[PDB]
Amino acid sequence: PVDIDGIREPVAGSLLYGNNIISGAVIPSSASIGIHFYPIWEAASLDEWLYNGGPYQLIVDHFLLGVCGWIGREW
Amino acid sequence: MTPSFSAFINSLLAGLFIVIIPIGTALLIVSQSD
Amino acid sequence: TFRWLAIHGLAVPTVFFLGAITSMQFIQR
Amino acid sequence: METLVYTFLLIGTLGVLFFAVFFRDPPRIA
Amino acid sequence: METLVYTFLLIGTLGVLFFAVFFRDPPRIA
Amino acid sequence: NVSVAAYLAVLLGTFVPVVFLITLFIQSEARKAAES
Amino acid sequence: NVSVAAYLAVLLGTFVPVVFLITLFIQSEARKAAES
Amino acid sequence: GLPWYRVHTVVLNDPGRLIAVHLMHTALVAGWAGSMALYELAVFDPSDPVLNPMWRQGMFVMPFMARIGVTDSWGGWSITGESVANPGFWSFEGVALAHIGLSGLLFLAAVWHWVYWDLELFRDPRTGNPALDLPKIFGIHLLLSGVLCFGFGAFHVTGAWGPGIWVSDAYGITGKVQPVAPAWGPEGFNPFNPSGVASHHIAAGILGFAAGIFHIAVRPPQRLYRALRMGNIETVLSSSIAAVFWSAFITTGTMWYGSATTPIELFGPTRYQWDSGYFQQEIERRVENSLNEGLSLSEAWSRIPDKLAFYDYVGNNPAKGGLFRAGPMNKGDGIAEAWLGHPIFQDKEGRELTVRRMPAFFETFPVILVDKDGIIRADIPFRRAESKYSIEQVGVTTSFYGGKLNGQVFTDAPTVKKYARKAQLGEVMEFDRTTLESDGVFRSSPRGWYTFGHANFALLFFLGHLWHGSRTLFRDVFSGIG
Amino acid sequence: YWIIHSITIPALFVAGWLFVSTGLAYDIFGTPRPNEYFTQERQQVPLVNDRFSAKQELEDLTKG
Amino acid sequence: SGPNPNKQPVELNRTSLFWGLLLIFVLAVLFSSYFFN
Amino acid sequence: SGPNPNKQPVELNRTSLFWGLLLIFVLAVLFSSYFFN
Amino acid sequence: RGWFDLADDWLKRDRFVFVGWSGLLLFPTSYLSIGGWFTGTTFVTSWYTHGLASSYLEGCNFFTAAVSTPANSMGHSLLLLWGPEAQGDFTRWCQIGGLWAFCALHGSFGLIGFCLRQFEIARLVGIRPYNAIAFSGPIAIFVSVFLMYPLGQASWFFAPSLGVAAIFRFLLFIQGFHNFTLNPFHMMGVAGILGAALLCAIHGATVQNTIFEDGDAANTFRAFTPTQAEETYSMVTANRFWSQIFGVAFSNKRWLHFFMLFVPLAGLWTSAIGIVGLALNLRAYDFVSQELRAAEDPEFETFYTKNILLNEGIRSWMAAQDQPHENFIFPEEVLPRGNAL
Amino acid sequence: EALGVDDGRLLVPLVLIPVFVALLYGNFASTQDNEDFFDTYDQRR
Amino acid sequence: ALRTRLGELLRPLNSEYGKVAPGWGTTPIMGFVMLLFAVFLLIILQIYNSSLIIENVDVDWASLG
Amino acid sequence: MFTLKIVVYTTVTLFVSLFTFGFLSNDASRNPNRK
Ligand code: CLA
Ligand code: CLA
Ligand code: CLA
Ligand SMILES: C=Cc1c(C)c2cc3nc(c4c5[nH]c(cc6nc(cc1[nH]2)C(C)=C6CC)c(C)c5C(=O)[C@@H]4C(=O)OC)[C@@H](CCC(=O)OC/C=C(\C)CCC[C@H](C)CCC[C@H](C)CCCC(C)C)[C@@H]3C
Ligand SMILES: CC1=CCCC(C)(C)[C@H]1/C=C/C(C)=C/C=C/C(C)=C/C=C/C=C(C)/C=C/C=C(C)/C=C/C1=C(C)CCCC1(C)C
Ligand SMILES: CC1=CCCC(C)(C)[C@H]1/C=C/C(C)=C/C=C/C(C)=C/C=C/C=C(C)/C=C/C=C(C)/C=C/C1=C(C)CCCC1(C)C
Repeated sequence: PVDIDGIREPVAGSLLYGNNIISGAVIPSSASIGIHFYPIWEAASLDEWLYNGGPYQLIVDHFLLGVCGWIGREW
Repeated sequence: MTPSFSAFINSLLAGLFIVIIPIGTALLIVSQSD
Repeated sequence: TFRWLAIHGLAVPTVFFLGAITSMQFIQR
Repeated sequence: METLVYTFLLIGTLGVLFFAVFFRDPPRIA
Repeated sequence: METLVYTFLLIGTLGVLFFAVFFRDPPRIA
Repeated sequence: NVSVAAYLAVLLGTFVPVVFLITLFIQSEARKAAES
Repeated sequence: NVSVAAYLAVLLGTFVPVVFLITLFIQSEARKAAES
Repeated sequence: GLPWYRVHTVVLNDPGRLIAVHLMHTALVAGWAGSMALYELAVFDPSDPVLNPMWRQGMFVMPFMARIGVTDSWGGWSITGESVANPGFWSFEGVALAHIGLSGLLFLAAVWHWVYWDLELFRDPRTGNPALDLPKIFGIHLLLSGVLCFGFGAFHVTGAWGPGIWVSDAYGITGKVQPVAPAWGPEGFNPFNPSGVASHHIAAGILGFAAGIFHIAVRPPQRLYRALRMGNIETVLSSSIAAVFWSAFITTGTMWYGSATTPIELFGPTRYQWDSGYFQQEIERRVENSLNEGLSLSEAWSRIPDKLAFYDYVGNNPAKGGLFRAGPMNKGDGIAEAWLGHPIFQDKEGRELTVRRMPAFFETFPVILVDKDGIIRADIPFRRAESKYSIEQVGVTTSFYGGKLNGQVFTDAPTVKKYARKAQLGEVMEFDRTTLESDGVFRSSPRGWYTFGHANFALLFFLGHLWHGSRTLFRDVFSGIG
Repeated sequence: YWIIHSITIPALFVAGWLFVSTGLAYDIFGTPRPNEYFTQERQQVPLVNDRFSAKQELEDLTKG
Repeated sequence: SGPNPNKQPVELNRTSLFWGLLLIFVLAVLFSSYFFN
Repeated sequence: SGPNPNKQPVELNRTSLFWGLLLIFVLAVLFSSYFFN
Repeated sequence: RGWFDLADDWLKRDRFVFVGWSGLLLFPTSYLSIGGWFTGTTFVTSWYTHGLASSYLEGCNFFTAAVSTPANSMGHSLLLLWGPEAQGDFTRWCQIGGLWAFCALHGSFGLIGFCLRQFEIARLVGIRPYNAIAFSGPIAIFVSVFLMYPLGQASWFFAPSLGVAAIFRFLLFIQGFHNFTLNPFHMMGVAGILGAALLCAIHGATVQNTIFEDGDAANTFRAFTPTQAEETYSMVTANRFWSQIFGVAFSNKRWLHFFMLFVPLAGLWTSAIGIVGLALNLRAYDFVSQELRAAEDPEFETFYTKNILLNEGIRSWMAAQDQPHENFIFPEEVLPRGNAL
Repeated sequence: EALGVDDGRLLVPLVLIPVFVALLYGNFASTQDNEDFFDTYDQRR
Repeated sequence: ALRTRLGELLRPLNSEYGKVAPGWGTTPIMGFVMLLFAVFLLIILQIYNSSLIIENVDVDWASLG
Repeated sequence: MFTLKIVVYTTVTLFVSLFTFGFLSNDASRNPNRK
């Protein structure tokens, strides 16, 4: 679960933590992160990175690059 | 005969004489004329 | 023509409503 | 246990997409 | 509820027997 | 007080082999009808 | 959280239509192979 | 070859195999009826007919069996709760067997027709091609319909040579199967008069008999034969689908709004009875009348039947369930055991306060207690919210009249708040949720499930009417234009 | 074309203007004027309560 | 009885098979959460 | 790649289908009591 | 010939506007529905039904003007002008919301007339009637939303009012009281609509970008003429492009156009099924397992629970003004707030 | 902070890899006819 | 085509396929009966809808007793 | 953390360099109308 509001109150969005396909989601990054660049190597631990919603930033950045590449590849 | 039944019958008559009869008259009058 | 009728059935209310709305524009509201 | 059903359904859908892409009926001019 | 499953299995077996008897491949001399 | 997956096992182990046999028989009959 | 009925509904609802489509496709391919 | 969605069109021009597949569908339907009745019997509990009725146990076909006379059972019980000495072959167990027996016969007939697809009857003497005189078949079938219709009304709904139908009071406290005489005046037209059913079926049966004679004797005009494509079976299919979704819409409306053919003891209360307080006004009415007699409040509320109080409960509202909240209403809020009695709330000053009842639209409703003039005196605050009119701060107290808690006064805030939450649901009832592991989320009555299913079926059959009518009116131009 | 329209289209517009200017619109469609939304007494929202006495109710509400 | 002239072969192409499998799996994914409630 | 010369058609006659259906149903009847325990 | 024949000949004449037999139902009903909507949004108020001002005469603009639904005291009454509610009085009929019933009924009959018009013109031109089957989608939408939903509810009051802001209010009201986004049939409808828009855009771009060079001009719209026996764009090039870009591509034009027809129609019919389910409050509002998990675990939170809280907020903070007939009075303490959770 | 390079070792990939590939490209570049074309694009390849 | 006793018994009922009456036949009678049926449906609908209140026709549950 | 960062930097630099030098390799000539 990810502390999205940055208030030590984690929100679960994973299938293993009690979500179904409809409720399941990749929770956005922590509000304490803001729009700071948050890769894996910029977190103290992997648990910290998962707790602050780092995978959301990873997926968003790689997806947004992939769709730009898809536009270019269609051309 | 409640006022409701009287409204119903007059509604049937008005629909006949304001909608059905005028429109039908026109179609027969113009269809036959052309 | 039938077109005449349909055009006037559209237009005679259209101009009436335009006049009504223009009058509504000058209400003290 | 329902998580196993959800994962199975998602993986089955992805496999159906894979087989539809790489094992489609090959288009030919007739 | 398991009684429903037992009854369903028994009637399915009886129906399979019925179809095997009355819808078999008709023997012929070759 | 019966089990739960128990129903799943019974129903699927009945259906999976039945639909396989039915599919095989229908395929064979289709070949026979197409060739004839 | 629902009973094996919810599991039976999802698994059978998925399989009964899947095996029907697979049987139909295999029958069609069998006819195509037999006639060619 | 044929696509998957046109396969059954092989029996479009084969009358024998069309009869075979229709026989198969009738066999499947009858087998479903018998199996559903047997399953419902295996699950039905006749222990508590007043507080655990059939509509609280998810019974679907049992209400339709009980509507037109089947009330006894081979187990020595009846739905009215009377103990039947000699049930009789026509019992829900017997009726369930009869539907299954019919299904077996239909399957054998369908196979015989399928094997003998080629019968002389089916062939046109003139051309030697399989054909069906529908205008005539319609007439023969219409005439058959009229006879069966007239018959149900004259011998069954009336009781001349039949059991009669289910007739109850205005508040579903005393209802049973009984003969109903026909009402030939205008009073036979309101949906809430059972006599109208008998008069309708008799008159419509006679008219249908006459119409069948006509449609047998008289051939259709050439203009109608060419316009409606009466030589094509698909126009019959389209018209039949149109009439069936028409009837489906009508039955959906009668079930949802209520009728003499949808008794509340068989299908449960309607939502509009809760919206207008149909049972609450009667309960208050009875209490006032008892008080006018001099009877004290406790005696007045003790004269109220449990069934009537259970009707004035929002958990029995059909508009409180969910689409995927499956199972009976007992699975939803537990099985009702006994009526706890009417609660009365009084503040420190002594004003009588009423908990505003929950409208069916709200999944959650604020708990507010209001005085005679409608001022809010107390409320349960939204969780962890600072308040000024809390039940603890205003000191509301609850005194029960009638039921198990009759004569008991509760001053403690936790108990008062619990009863106040329960009071917003209408009459306070005690439920057990261990026997069925109930989740506490309201389910829907069989009335609501029937309404939902048949409304969706009617819409999809309107789509089918459009498609099949387009198909039969555009047969020449299908498969491409020129 | 332009001859007849030069004397009826103008009138049609003016008629609409007058309909509103005179206040007939309010009288015909029952739309409350800006000074009669809340009567001194009825300072609350007026709502019909019964369907079969709706005409009388509205006559009572709009009498002021 | 005898040979029935109305017998017709039934064909389902691969595209139709994949369309059907995708539809069934997607409907299962959608309605599984609601069936499990 | 290319057409493989080892491909052979599979046949299941009706007697074999009925034998298989009977075997599966009988095994289900036998083992249902033990699976339900 | 016979009167019918001559009337049929006249109604079928090739004029600028086709009339036909279906026109006798379509033109008056549709004209009256449109005119009644304009009259309601221009003059008729909603003060005695909703406690709202909804006319240009009252000061509303295009967005906030609406033909509001009848009062909740009317129930599911046909609200005939001669009916017992109005008793022939036009002013009282407009004040009780009878103009909404006028518009809704004459508009439903206008939709029926337009569907019959599509059928009749298709029968004339000699083409398959795949129109009036596509239009069955919008017909089902209108029937489920404006007719079946209020009929399943308490009265016509809970139907959508014929206005922009009224439609937005209906959206938010249904979301608050039903959680309609969570409804799977609504999800299928959203998928159908978005996929239809995707198909329209992608098919237009694909055709425009695979045209044959049939002209010497840089602007290629002149290179096409309707009397062409040759295709104006390369299906093979488009199939190759989409098969090596997306992994799958259309090879049959007929199937492609039938699919572009089928997706929005299926989406609309699924959404209609969902709205019919909503009509009886038979809604996929909540997941029981998630509610039970949240009840026994205060630290368990998902976006579904946040949506449930948001729907509770819409219901409590709108009930008072959206349903003035109920006379809802909620103190500030009972109103839910994120601060107090 | 210049490329997110907080450790000098990060500059060994950012330089060696672009150079090495460029070296592969230099062979393509030496094989091309590199005289000027008066055209929208060079078709010589 | 198999001949049966029941087939020969019911054969005249399925003998006049395509037989039609000349012109319009009984079409005005059908239209008149359809108009009467439409009026009857309107009457019963407005009675259920409570837009039509005949005396001694209380469309209500309380009319049951 | 440094090793993951150096691996990611290596991979990203490799792919970006491949992209850049691939579009520098006379990409316009790679069309079916080129002679
Ligand atoms: C001997 C025949 C027979 C008898 C006595 C019964 C008796 C019964 N059946 Mg069974 N059934 C039968 C045959 C029979 N069935 C067959 C053949 C089928 C297969 C199609 C079924 C399928 C079936 C199901 C699926 C169910 C029943 C149910 C029932 C019970 C309630 C009946 C009811 O409410 O009907 C109500 C029927 C109607 C309202 C239909 C009315 C007819 C319409 C209005 C005709 C409209 C068109 C018409 C031609 C127009 C006439 C024009 C006019 C001018 C004359 C009852 C015990 C129910 C039950 O309780 O479960 C066991 C149930 O759910 N039956
Ligand atoms: C007109 C049809 C109809 C109606 C109104 C009812 C009504 C009822 N039934 Mg019955 N039933 C029916 C047909 C019907 N049944 C048939 C045909 C069967 C045989 C399969 C059954 C078998 C049956 C059983 C075994 C039981 C009931 C029960 C019930 C009750 C509660 C049902 C419930 O909660 O629904 C819940 C419904 C849902 C959760 C889903 C409904 C379908 C939705 C709309 C979606 C389906 C489409 C979707 C695309 C599917 C996706 C598939 C995907 C996996 C590929 C209620 C009285 C129960 C009861 O209390 O009786 C004692 C019970 O135990 N019914
Ligand atoms: C009395 C009702 C009735 C009857 C006899 C028919 C008969 C026919 N229809 Mg029509 N149809 C109906 C109702 C009916 N339909 C309705 C209500 C709809 C609206 C959805 C349609 C929509 C429709 C279309 C769009 C088409 C037909 C077609 C056909 C023909 C072939 C059907 C086929 O092979 O399906 C084969 C079906 C399958 C192999 C599997 C379908 C399974 C479905 C999707 C779900 C399972 C349903 C379940 C098992 C039982 C439903 C319960 C019941 C109460 C509804 C046949 C003449 C087709 C045709 O030939 O016309 C050119 C065609 O294109 N029909
Ligand atoms: C909100 C979206 C929306 C609108 C406004 C709309 C509107 C229209 N589509 C039509 C056609 C179609 N719609 C089609 C597919 C679709 N249409 C869709 C969505 C829409 N379609 C969708 C999602 C699909 C995919 C299935 C097809 C296939 C057709 C056609 O064949 C037809 C056409 O030719 O279009 C090119 C026309 C129908 C004319 C008619 O009934 O006769 C006259 C109008 C009548 C009878 C309506 C008046 C009564 C209405 C229902 C109530 C009154 C409404 C007020 C006047 C306005 C209220 C405004 C507020 C709500 C804001 C009309 C221009
Ligand atoms: C053989 C014969 C010989 C002579 C006499 C005999 C011995 C007595 C006899 C044997 C007879 C007996 C043993 C035969 C009796 C047999 C059986 C029990 C008949 C039952 C059929 C069940 C019906 C068709 C259900 C369909 C379920 C619905 C459509 C699925 C619906 C679902 C779809 C997906 C839509 C969504 C959800 C719902 C709506 C739930
Ligand atoms: C500037 C601007 C910006 C964007 C572009 C733009 C949109 C083009 C433009 C807008 C321009 C504008 C503002 C355009 C506006 C145009 C308008 C307002 C047209 C109004 C037409 C009114 C009609 C048809 C009413 C007819 C009444 C009838 C049928 C009565 C019915 C009756 C009722 C009440 C019911 C009882 C029965 C009877 C008695 C029959």
